[PDB]
Amino acid sequence: KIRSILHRTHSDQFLVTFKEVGRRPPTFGDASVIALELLNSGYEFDEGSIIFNRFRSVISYKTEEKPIFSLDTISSAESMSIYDDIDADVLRNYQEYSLANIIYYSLKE
Amino acid sequence: PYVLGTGLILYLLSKEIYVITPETFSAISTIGFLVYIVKKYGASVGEFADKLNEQKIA
Amino acid sequence: VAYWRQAGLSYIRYSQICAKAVRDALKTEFKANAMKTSGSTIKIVKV
Amino acid sequence: QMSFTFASPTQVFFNSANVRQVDVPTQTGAFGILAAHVPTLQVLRPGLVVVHAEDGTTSKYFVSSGSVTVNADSSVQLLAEEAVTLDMLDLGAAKANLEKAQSELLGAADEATRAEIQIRIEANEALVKAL
Amino acid sequence: ITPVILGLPLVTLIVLFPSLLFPTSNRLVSNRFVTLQQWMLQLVSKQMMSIHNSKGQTWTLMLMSLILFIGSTNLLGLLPHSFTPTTQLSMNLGMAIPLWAGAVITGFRNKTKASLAHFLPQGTPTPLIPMLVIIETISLFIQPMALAVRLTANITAGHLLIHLIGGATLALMSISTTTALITFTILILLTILEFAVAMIQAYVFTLLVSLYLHDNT
Amino acid sequence: IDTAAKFIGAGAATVGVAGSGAGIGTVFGSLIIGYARNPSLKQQLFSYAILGFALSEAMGLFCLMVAFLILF
Amino acid sequence: IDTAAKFIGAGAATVGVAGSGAGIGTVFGSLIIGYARNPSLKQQLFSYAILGFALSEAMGLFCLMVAFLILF
Amino acid sequence: IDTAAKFIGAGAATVGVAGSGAGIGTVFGSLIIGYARNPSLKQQLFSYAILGFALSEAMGLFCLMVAFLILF
Amino acid sequence: IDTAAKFIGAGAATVGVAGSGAGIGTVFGSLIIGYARNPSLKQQLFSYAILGFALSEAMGLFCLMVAFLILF
Amino acid sequence: IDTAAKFIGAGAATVGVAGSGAGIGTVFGSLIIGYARNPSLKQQLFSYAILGFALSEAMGLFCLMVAFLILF
Amino acid sequence: IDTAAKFIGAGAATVGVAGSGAGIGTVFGSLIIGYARNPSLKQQLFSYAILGFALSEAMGLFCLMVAFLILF
Amino acid sequence: IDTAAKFIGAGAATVGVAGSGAGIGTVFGSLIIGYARNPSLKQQLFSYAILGFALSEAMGLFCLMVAFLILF
Amino acid sequence: IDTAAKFIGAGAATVGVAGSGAGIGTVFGSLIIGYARNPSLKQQLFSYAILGFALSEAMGLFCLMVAFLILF
Repeated sequence: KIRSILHRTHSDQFLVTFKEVGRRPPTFGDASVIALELLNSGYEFDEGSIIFNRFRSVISYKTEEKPIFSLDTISSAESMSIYDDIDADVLRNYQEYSLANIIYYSLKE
Repeated sequence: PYVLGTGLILYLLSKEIYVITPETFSAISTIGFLVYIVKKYGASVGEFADKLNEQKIA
Repeated sequence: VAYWRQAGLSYIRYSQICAKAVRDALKTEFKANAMKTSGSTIKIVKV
Repeated sequence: QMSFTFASPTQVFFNSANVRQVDVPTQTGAFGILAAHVPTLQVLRPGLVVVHAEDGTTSKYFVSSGSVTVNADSSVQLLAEEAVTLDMLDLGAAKANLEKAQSELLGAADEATRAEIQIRIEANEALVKAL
Repeated sequence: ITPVILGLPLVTLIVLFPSLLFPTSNRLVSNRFVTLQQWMLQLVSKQMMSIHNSKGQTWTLMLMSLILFIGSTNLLGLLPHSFTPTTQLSMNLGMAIPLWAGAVITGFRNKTKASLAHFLPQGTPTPLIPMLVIIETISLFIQPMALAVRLTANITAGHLLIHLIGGATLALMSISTTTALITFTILILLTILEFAVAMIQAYVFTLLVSLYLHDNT
Repeated sequence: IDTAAKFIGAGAATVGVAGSGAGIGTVFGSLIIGYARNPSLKQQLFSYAILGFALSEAMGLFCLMVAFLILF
Repeated sequence: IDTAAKFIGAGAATVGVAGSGAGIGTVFGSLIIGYARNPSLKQQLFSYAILGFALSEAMGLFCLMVAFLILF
Repeated sequence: IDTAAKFIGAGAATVGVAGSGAGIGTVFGSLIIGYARNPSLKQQLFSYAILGFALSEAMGLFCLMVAFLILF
Repeated sequence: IDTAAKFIGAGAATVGVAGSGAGIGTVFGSLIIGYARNPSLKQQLFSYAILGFALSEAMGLFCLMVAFLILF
Repeated sequence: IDTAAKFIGAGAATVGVAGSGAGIGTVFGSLIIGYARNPSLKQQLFSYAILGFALSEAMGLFCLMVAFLILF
Repeated sequence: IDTAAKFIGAGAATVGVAGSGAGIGTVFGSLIIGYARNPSLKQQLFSYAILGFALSEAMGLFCLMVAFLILF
Repeated sequence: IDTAAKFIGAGAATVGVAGSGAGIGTVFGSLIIGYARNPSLKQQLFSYAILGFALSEAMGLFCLMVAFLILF
Repeated sequence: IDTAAKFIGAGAATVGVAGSGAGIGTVFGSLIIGYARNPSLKQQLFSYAILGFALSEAMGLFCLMVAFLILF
């Protein structure tokens, strides 16, 4: 239903699309899937959003949009230092993981 | 001002109450003492703001 | 980047296999839920 | 005190619970995050988590991977990919898996595969820790 | 007679004015005078109280008197020369009993056999090994108490060498100044690096020791 | 010879305090980097720094006993 | 024998300062690397580097007093 | 010659306790930063510290066995 | 003897500069490891490296003073 | 001269045990700061610690055989 | 005695080159473990490697100046 | 003179073997913490440790050859 | 005295090889704990280790030529 809407210069500007996640639920398994392959692609951070329907209450959800950032580099800058223990590994391997977490999450929302 | 004058007198007394001091041993320690002044005055201008205000606050 | 970031390997890639390997581990009882909890109904297209 | 958030996508065990320490199978191996342990960000290894909770408890776990997060803030976040209390692992399986796993390693032949088998093997090791 | 007799009264009197002047500031005046001098024990009650209590208010002011007394006594060895090699040494030996006795007042006086029972029961000394307790009774007392005398005596030494190397440089190059001024300018700055630092760390020893008393008290 | 070798021999035994001097800076150094990793300062960590300065000044007290044996 | 051995006694007693200078480099290095991990610099940790640079120089004043004893 | 060189030669063997005293500050310091990463305090880490200091002061007790064999 | 032992004593005091030399490397090495952890190079950490080279050359100037006193 | 210099010649070779004294503290200390990172304690690390302690007491097996040669 | 002690005094100040040679091993070591942290290899770290090996070889060139002065 | 100071010249040459003994521990102890980061045991680090044990015991061989020179 | 103290002056000059031997252990140890972080084995870290063991035994060749001047 993302593909569906997107065709608005967004048939060329899809990178990938993931599919039929409802009708027999999505999972972390899935999430990891979408996560993994996503990375690889010279598309990584190009800012943007992860736009998903964030569930809010029975009666509500509010569709979210995110900042999507995965450049270990500006996650060099700032606070990164502060909560120390970091590497463009562990960074990434959280960045990754949180991408997964979110991807899953968001999806599930 | 009065405090400074008292401290100088004390230093003199002590110099005089000794066996033998060299021109040298004094001058060194005198420039040691001398050096402190220039920093001390710039610090001293700040110093006052703390303590008088700290009384007034407490 | 050693063997779970290999030269490459996603941390995911790894990770998922780890977790998967955990899922593989454990008892079966639980594993019913496992794949169930790690579907991948994610069918894929590029568009 | 340290607020320990222990979760897996599957479960939240602790959520910022005033645990005094959690000793973590991070990819560090560990660093046994003390309430007075510098905030730090870690990627999780497969090993065991021990939740020294300010309550005379150390609770046992294995986590596979994920990331653990030690915020500046009192909160520690185990975001465990697979998160188990050691309670639910299967020892039997581990051994059996482990032979098999190694075997497959013997037949592993992509860097990645090798990695993977080894991973697996290792996994069984990191499980084997407990098991 | 007079030379020693003028020095010890003077040392007391320089501490006595500050020790009288602050008690005085508790109502008058203040003008310039009292409020200016109140800063002195505000600097004590600001600076040293940042570390004190700590051990409790009870002990705090008891130590702070010695902390100022030690620094003031070394300052009355600062200006004087010559003074350091003889009089400050006789004052380091005259402070040696006060430094030994300073642990005596509460530590050795209440427990001579194990003043580490007040200072450190398990730590420096092995509590499993009363032999190491008595051994470390010197390295926590008998030697630290001699090291504390030495600790004021190397400030004395480092101060002295500034004056002595000192003097040995313009005595060497009595040129007025001239090239001795270069080395002499260094030897000066050594005043700060030696005496003013070590003088600090000597009262830092009194700080820590009277912290370890009164932190275990 | 009898008053000579005991006056130059008491000086060589004072080179045993070079071990306790740098050995005290390390045990108090790793406690500065240890409390930097935080936070069990009082008790456990800084209570062990006394147990590490006592086993290091024990060889110092053993060396200062030797130099005082040839001096008195 | 009497006038000579006291000069070769305060010379070997100055080789005990070889620990007070290197141990101070060990403690002030561990406070230089310790403050990097942050953030207790103007308290807690640099207030423990003064307590370390003193205990290291404590075998540097005890050794220096022996070299000042053999001379004068 | 037979008694003189026995008093200045027992002082040079007291400089062999410089390794047992600086080594003890390394066997306890690397145990301070060791338990800082934690958590095995009693057993494993501090148990390995005792088997390390025993192998550090052994070169101090054998060096005080070659010291006391030159004076007694 | 008296004009002899002054040369075999002023040289032994130069062995006290072994702590000043190895203390300068350790205080600067951990400053090179502390500035490798980033970022306060300009003051705070390398400023304290000057406060660590001074409290380490002080046990090297006091040892060079005793060597100069036995030579001149 | 012949028997007199054999006494202050095995005493200077006894201060060579200061390298093995602190070298055993640096080796076993690193193993205490290694098993803290965990978990290859049994074999791999502690087994390599017996290879490092033997290669550090090797200099101790060559320095104590030197002083025992100038004795008898 | 007058000609003997200068030779024995030149070697004693040559033992003060043991502190400069290990202080260069600590400064270049903590730069080798300070470049592994990455990435400013040129400038910052290895540019301060010669700035840390200058103050540590400054204790050697002053010590080998006191060793040459007793030879010429 | 000829037979005397050759015996006290080999002993101080054996004190130059105190760098190799503490060098052996600091080179095979950093590899005891290298494999703690894992997994280059019998690959790169343990192979370079032998190339680090050889560079340090050679400065013990070039010092034991001076001790054998003043003995035969 | 002349043909004696130069044989005991080359022994004290060979004690300067305790810094070229313990400086190599500090250098070829941090390039073993730094390569454990990986993967700059060739061209970078071990290349700087050639320039690390060049300013380490440079204080030792200067200490091996000081003993060679007190022999030949």
